[PDB]
Amino acid sequence: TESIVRFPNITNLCPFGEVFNATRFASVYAWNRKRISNCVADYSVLYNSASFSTFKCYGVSPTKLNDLCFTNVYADSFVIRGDEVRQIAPGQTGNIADYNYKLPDDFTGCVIAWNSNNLDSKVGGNYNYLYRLFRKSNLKPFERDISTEIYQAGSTPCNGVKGFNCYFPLQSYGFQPTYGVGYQPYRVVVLSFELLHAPATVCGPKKSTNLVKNKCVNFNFNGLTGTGVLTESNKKFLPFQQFGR
Amino acid sequence: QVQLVESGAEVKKPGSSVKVSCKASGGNFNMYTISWVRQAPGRGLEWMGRFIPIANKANYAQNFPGRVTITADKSTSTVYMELRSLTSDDTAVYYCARSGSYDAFDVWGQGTMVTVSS
Amino acid sequence: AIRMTQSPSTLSASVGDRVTITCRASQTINSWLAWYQQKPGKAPKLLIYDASNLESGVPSRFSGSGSGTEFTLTISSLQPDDFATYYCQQYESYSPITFGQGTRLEIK
Ligand SMILES: *[C@@H]1O[C@H](CO)[C@@H](O)[C@H](O)[C@H]1NC(C)=O
Repeated sequence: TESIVRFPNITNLCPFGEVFNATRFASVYAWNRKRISNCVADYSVLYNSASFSTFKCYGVSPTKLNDLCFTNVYADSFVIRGDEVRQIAPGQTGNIADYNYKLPDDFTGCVIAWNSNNLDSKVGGNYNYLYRLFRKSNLKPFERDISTEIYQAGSTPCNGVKGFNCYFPLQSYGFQPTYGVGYQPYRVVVLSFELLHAPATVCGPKKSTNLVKNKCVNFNFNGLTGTGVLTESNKKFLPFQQFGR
Repeated sequence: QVQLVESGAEVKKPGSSVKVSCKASGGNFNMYTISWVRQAPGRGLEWMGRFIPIANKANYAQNFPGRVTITADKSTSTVYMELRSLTSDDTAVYYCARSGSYDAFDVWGQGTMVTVSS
Repeated sequence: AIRMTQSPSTLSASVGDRVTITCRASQTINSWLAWYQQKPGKAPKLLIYDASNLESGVPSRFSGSGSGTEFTLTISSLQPDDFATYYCQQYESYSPITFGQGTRLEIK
């Protein structure tokens, strides 16, 4: 007969203004990861905030983000050229998806990217952004490998000296404002919601209502949708237990 | 503690050429770019060129067309900046600066005083 | 080529006062701008980078602000050791990087 969206009570605003508006985004091989928790995340505000050339959300619709509570939200941010933006997705292959940043096949979160040619491209060439180019094995999901040791591509050992069959693993991009549209830096921000809902700490605004007992209600307890009659019970719940099932 | 050491003072004649050095000691030489900054007496600083070890490229200032040719020996982590066609207005201390981490010249060399006169 | 302009070119102040230096660009260089300090006979040392941060080891009295085309360096409590020439870099175009004309700070 009525809905009762009884979310946890918290008023902190998630620092999406400190991950999407950072002056410097980390290099793709050393992508910054920020764990966001204990705050209210207004994903609609960040959705309609700029010109996001790519807002692919995998496993959850962008509009439904305000109606869910997530256990952990990670904001992996980096800078990638235009042609390699497509490689930031599950089931992708290439230098970016294997040597720099690997998204798991069970990825659950949004992938956000916008063409930032006014901040990460300089006339002489911006070489602060480096992508790994040679590695022994492809990266496991969500792994950062910032080792700059010379990769031995031949039988003869390199012994830390680059030369024949010895190359430096990291190669710069060198963005310029007159580069191609597919060769401009795209400041990617990959949100990875840890969809567990048990210690749900990041939530949408979703103004709560008063709990209604002993009547058929369309409850929305902490992101656990359904329908039933919420009756107070004498269940011996432990302090660290949220839902019984 | 990265330390940059340059060559000694040089005295040349107008119309000749000079070539200074900048020995990069410590850290990783393959990532940070070395930028050469000159300062004529009584005047502000002036930028000359950049050596980009990661891309193995060298850039020169627009005001110096072909006058500056920057090379380096990555084996010994030594950067050489060559200035051609010295004149009376090129008497300046030629610093070498390491635009590390945040593109700013955090580490500056001791600077060599290059004097061009008869 | 982006041209940088400083103001005032020559300034004088006493110990413990407040000093403001304005280095205005000609084009939008976002927030890419660094502030140096060159005591005579020494190599300039970095003070501010990205136009607002503070370089490690720099005394906290140095503070920078501004973005776009006009920037500003300010010293909360001027000290005798802080009398030198302050330059502003514009590392938004690497062809060519243009320093400021130089702001010499003198004892009043
Ligand atoms: C980043 O800053 C701009 C300008 O203040 C603002 O319009 C935008 O909403 C900010 N982005 C976020 C994610 O807060």
